[PDB]
Amino acid sequence: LHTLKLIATTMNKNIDYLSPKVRWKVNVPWEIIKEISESVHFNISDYFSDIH
Amino acid sequence: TKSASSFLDTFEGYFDQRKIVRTNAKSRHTMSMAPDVTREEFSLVSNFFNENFQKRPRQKLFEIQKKMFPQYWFELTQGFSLLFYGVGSKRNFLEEFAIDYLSPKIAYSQLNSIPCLILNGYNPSCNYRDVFKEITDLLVPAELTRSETKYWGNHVILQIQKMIDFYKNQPLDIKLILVVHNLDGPSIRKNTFQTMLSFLSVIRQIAIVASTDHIYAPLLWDNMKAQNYNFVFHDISNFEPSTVESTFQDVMK
Amino acid sequence: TYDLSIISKYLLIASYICSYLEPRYDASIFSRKTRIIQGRAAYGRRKKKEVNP
Amino acid sequence: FADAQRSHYTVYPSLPQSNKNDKHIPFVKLLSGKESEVNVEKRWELYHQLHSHFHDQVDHIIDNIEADLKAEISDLLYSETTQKRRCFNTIFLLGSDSTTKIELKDESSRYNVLIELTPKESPNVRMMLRRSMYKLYSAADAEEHNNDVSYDLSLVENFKRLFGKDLAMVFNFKDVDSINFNTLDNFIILLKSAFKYDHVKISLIFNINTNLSNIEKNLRQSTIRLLKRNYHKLDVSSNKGFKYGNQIFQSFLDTVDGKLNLSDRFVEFILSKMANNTNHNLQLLTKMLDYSLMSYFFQNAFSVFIDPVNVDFLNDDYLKILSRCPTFMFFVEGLIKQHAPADEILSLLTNKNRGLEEFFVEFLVRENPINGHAKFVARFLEEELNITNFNLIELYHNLLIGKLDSYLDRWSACKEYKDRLHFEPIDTIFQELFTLDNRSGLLTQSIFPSYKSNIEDNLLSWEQVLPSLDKENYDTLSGDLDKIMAPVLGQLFKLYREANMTINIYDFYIAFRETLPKEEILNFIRKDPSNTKLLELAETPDAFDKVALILFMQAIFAFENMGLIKFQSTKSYDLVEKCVWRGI
Amino acid sequence: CISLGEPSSIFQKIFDSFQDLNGPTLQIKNMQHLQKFLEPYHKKTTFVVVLDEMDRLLHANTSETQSVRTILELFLLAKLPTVSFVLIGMANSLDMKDRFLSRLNLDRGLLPQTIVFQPYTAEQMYEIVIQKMSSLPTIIFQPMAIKFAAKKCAGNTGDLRKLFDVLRGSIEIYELEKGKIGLNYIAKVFSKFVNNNSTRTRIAKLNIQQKLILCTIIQSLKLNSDATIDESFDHYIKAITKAPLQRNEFLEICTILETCGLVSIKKTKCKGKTKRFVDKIDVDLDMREFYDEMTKISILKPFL
DNA sequence: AGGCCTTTTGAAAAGCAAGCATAAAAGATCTAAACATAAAATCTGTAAAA
DNA sequence: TTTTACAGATTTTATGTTTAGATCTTTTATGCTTGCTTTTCAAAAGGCCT
Repeated sequence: LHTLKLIATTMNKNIDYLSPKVRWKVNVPWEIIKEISESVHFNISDYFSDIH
Repeated sequence: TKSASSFLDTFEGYFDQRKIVRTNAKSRHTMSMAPDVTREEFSLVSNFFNENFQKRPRQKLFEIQKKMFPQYWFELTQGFSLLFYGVGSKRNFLEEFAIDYLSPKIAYSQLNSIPCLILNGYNPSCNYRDVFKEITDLLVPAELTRSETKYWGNHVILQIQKMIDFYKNQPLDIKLILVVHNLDGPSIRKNTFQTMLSFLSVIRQIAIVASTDHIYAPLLWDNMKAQNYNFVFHDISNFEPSTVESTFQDVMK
Repeated sequence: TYDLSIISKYLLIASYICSYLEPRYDASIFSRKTRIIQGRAAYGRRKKKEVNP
Repeated sequence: FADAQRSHYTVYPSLPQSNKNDKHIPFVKLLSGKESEVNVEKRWELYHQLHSHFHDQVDHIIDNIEADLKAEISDLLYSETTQKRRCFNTIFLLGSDSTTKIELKDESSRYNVLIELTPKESPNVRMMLRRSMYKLYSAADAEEHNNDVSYDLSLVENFKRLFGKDLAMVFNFKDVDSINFNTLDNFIILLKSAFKYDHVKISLIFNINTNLSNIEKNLRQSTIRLLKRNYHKLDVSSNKGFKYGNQIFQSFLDTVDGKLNLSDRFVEFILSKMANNTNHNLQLLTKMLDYSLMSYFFQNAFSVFIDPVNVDFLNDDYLKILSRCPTFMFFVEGLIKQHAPADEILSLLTNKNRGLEEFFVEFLVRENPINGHAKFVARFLEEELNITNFNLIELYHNLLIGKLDSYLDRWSACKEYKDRLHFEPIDTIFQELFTLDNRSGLLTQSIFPSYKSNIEDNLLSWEQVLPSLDKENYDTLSGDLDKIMAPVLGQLFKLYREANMTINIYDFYIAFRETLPKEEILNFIRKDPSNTKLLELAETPDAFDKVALILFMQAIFAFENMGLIKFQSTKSYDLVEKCVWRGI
Repeated sequence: CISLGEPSSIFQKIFDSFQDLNGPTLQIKNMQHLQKFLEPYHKKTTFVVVLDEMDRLLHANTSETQSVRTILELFLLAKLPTVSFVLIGMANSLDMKDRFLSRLNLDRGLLPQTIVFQPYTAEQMYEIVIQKMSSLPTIIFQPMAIKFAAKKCAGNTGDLRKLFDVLRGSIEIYELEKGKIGLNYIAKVFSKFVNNNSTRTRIAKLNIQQKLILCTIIQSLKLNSDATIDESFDHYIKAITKAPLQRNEFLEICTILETCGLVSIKKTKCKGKTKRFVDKIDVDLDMREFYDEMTKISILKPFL
């Protein structure tokens, strides 16, 4: 997933993955996560129900 | 006693022990009040306790796992790479396995011995260009021609790719045993070194015998690195005192 | 949608969850197993913030 | 010494000249050291015959997917035109890993070049252009059998008057999900101006390892409407259309046809581990089947009896081993419970060796075709029924279990054929020495191990790795220490597990200091005969703390480069943070 | 070790022994290719080279990478046959001595002996240089002046080449009259570099407009560290606002304070918000004696 | 005379939120090493004329 | 027979090009501390019941 640029991180140039100072983040939007959670049938709409 | 945790270590042990502790319940104690020592008292009691605390059970354990060696030679000669994870130093295991056992058995079976390239990957001064210089005189492959080199490409990766397509038309005998100590060490966990060492393991004519130390190690390898390694994993955790490598790291007060 | 594995799809979902949820409010949403020791779970957020993170 | 201070010291191991034995194969003496050496040699040669017969078919399938793919791509790369004539052909290779060679046809009075491009070969637009025109001028001036030009699209402008041939360049972006699309659509815009030169034909080939809704979300819309002129898609993945899983698992049965059997648990473990990985499955199929074969011939002595010439070397220990199979126990319980002949079961129970020695050789003429009938179900679903979405591994799993009719009614297309596609097989006695299997957790422990869980288990419990002894305590240096004192780095983890998220290193030192014996180590520390420095610190009235901080700091700076401890607050390094939890 | 710069040309220059045909190709890779050349074909003989100014070579590669690496590489004394190929090290001033690492300090070769060579009692040294004579003296240098010279030199580090350019200057200023005169040079070059902190400060300033501006720069330091000459001139029309004056007069009268050797005006980075160059102001001497210099001027007391 | 059990219930534990600090991301600017080209001095190998 | 002397090859010197990795500065991000507050729970206050 990190190779396919779906989860990603603070891109320092040639970062080490095995450090306790390199943190990760997703860079896919909501509109594909809803289709994914529809595919595996995971109720994710009620995970962000307490915000709007 | 000093942890009020309802759960212990699972995902709920993660969620439970990550609470918020107040300013008066905290214990701000500096380690200055720990009784200070010299460097030589540490250097003495260290090397005493290395070989005089559990020495005979650890030698018993090494003799227990020392009759596992023909399976390691079988797995190496059938194409796999080896990966020895575990608690403690795996250094003397690979120094007593690859030098002593392995290359005499490989050299006899195809009838000097089989060259063993040890690689101290716990040393942070581990460039891959001089390591590949050390590979290209133990094998001495062909040079990169003008048509096969590219516009400002990497010559090491192109040379390994040329060696990969060369060694598909060859007899399958081990020509080198590449012994990597601490494969996830501080200068070898980077990406182009792993691209090098993953493309070297594609060649059947070199047996990779690696070792890891960090616990999040297997995420250094994706579906392309973990496929070109085709590791087989062997937990040989033998509780070694690990004092060859700690002279590199900071033992600062 | 995506030609991925099951654990990679759930890894994408879990990384989507933890990088939009505040880290303090997860022991109210996921902690489900019976205690043996005296402990308290996370209460959760009182007021729903409508800024849509 | 000082040789473990320099990286990459090569070492030639010297060797004794000869020992003059047969120790040229790793196969050890099985049956607790009672096997013959000629049987071990025959076992090695038999395993090599089986492994060679398997991999000579695996290599033909693997080198046939390339001859299928080069045949596939090079048909929708050519033989079609568009009326606009100012567009580039575009082929989206979905799910493909960048591992394919592309062949371009003759098409004389026209060059055809292939320009492979990479996320390392593309840090911006000008390096893409210089590499592309460099590859163009190289593969144009070396395919001809003299001046220096600038590497930009002017060479594309005057390619007709430099060489005399029309240009047809086929670009090839290797990891399209790994290039900047901001650089890629800039390159597509920079290529779009080549349309006006009347002798070019640009074709774009995208090797995408994700879906197409993630490429046309990141590109700009004008480039997408330019790419919607002559685009084609092509699903290149060895999980779509199960033809290459129905040729690797089919060919594995052609080596074990009658000699070996597969278990239920083994095939469902194959299906569970082939479904948790999508990018490469033709390799995770073979490196599970070969490691299943390798753990068989290394373990099962009775593999020497899978050839019908070695039937006469049934020693006494083989008759001991085969007698304690539970299927044979079920057969002997059958011979008791239905009728009562005495002096035949009294023979074959423990006394008669000849009856049991000749009885087993009848049990090898039997075939009972599982893999001999499954090819008929495959040919029926492919040729007569025309259904090409079935999995031979899962069909074989249900055929091995027996609920094959549910899997055949999973389609609801062959309702008139559920008798023709039916087969109820039974077990043959002595399967359970002749079955590839996983009930010990061997293919799990050494191909897909729970890595972090094994590290934490060896750190916490540690008695499953270190022995306990009862004789070697007085000739040693620490005999009473292995029983009353846990090993440091394995004792500190017991306090690391039940600590908080922020661990004060002084409290983490005091909790380690009062879990050590005091009145034992102050006696133990004076044992050394050679040195004199270790005993004077015991003459110091604070020996226990000064020996406790050494072990504690050694264990802490040993955990830290293992990954369990993060020293937060640099220039203090006093409050560590627990960053690995057990069981996750 | 002069024409090396990089760790690249260490071994070719010492190869003028027998002026062989080899030397360029086989030697410069490896220690075993120089272990190949340690055995002597032409008898035991002798050939010990002294590489001079060796700290100048190891000052490259910016952490350890190929220079400190070469110093931990070329001090190996591993094999000791009958071969005379020792090499004593010629290290320079104590710039990076006290920076070490365990590879440099753990039992390999010629490490654990270092000596400070500071020539205390250099009076007797001068007496040896003059008594080793080829030109007979009549009136010798007075040893009171010799001991005063040896006192007023060895406080910094004890340089002897520094002291050798002092008595030569003393007899050179003796020849400008055509221990009584071998003292005004040091009392001349100490006072010349020092000049006067406050006595000549206002003396040279004599002009009040060349006096209160230095106070303007003193007031332009404890508000801002980017003291632009504009900021030295916006401070100027926040003090005298109580014949005009343009900026050119201020920036040319600042050249007098530049000419004497107090102020530094040059272009620096000018951090701020934008990073283009502008003029700066800086002062050097500590505000102790200059604060006593204002005790005579009654107008530079309210500006402090 | 006794255990239980449900409404009520302190109350200490989670939550919230302004106030300074300090790590950390992002990018500008720089630099060193790998990578490539090339003209002129220099090395050398084959007949070079004695 | 050496010593020269043209040809060619290899070295030297010098600058061009691309990739990979370092320092330092600015701007946002995260965690720590202090007072107040809102939940859940566990001891309990007390009525029901054997």
